[PDB]
Amino acid sequence: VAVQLFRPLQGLVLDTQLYGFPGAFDDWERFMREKLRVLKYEVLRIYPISNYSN
Amino acid sequence: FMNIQLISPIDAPILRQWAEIIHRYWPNPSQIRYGAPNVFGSANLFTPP
Repeated sequence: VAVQLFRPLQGLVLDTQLYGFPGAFDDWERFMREKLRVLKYEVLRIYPISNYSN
Repeated sequence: FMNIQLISPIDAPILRQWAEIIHRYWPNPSQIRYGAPNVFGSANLFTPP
């Protein structure tokens, strides 16, 4: 019935309506996984793992 | 605009589609040959005669 978030994800501070999260947990997982992926690459584009990994 | 994936197909369906279009259908530049340099030479600077 609810999820506990860790780090990152401790930044969810705006109206719930803005995030557009689905209501079922198993669907939520997918939704999150996908978006988080996109972001990941966005990060790696600026900070290549080859040089910033540590 | 460059990484379409940042546009939510759920929270922003139309806007996304508009982008996909701009990308896949914006005109493709081309070229055509003109002039006769054996007599007029060529005023072209950054492109070939």
